[PDB]
Amino acid sequence: DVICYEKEDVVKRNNINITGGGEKTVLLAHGFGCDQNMWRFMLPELEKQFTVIVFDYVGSGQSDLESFSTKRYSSLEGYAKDVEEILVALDLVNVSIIGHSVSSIIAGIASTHVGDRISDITMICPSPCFMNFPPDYVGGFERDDLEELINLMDKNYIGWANYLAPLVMGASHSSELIGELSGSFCTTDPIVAKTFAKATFFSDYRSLLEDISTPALIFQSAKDSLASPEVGQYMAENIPNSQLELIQAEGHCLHMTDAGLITPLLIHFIQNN
Ligand code: NA
Repeated sequence: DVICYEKEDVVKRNNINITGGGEKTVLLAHGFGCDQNMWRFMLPELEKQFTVIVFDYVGSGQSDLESFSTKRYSSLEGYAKDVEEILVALDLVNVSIIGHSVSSIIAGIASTHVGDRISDITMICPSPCFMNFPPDYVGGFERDDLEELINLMDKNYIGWANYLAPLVMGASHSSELIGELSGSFCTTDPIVAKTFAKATFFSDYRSLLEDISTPALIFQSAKDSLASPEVGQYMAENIPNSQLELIQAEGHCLHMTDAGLITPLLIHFIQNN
């Protein structure tokens, strides 16, 4: 069963903030090394149509670190527990979840436990798995390169941030943007960041996909170091009821760089599913 905390309890624990208005509610879930502030480019349009709920994963942003554990948050199932607990505790129903990157998988795990409160998922630049299993799956990242990334976190954290920020944001983008991500990386507790990075880039959730029965809208970045169009394509083929749209853009953060491209589309999806 899913624990039900006092509404009062999850709010402070997850730094929950509610804006907009109306009966239809959307829940926005951030990606690795970020927080709810990365949604600020989409919020205004979303708030014209929905009640918008944002939050910080325990350990992330301004969430309560007192709730963080390396045990629970060792894998994405502990993150999914965050979502399941917020939905149960606020007793929300008919929620559309919009997830960035890893939150695409987290939302999907949560939908296997509390599917009854979730109407659909929107997945922005998702990946089920970053490693390669050729020929039939190429996550795009060799084990040797991933080993080197996680290890760089131990040797030189500032170096790690400077390397990964442009990778995720897309090197063609502004210093303001890339720099915002490296700053977020830097201000995130190093143990949270290290265990979240392993749970994100070292996991394999391809077998999950066929068990996601919730309608899923996938946005695939046309040029994405972290996830090629074949990754998005693979996902749509395996999530039973899914729909992929390819977006002409660069980087792994379309909700930040190209909110104008994806927002009207996901709004239409959530309104008419
Ligand atoms: Na609506």
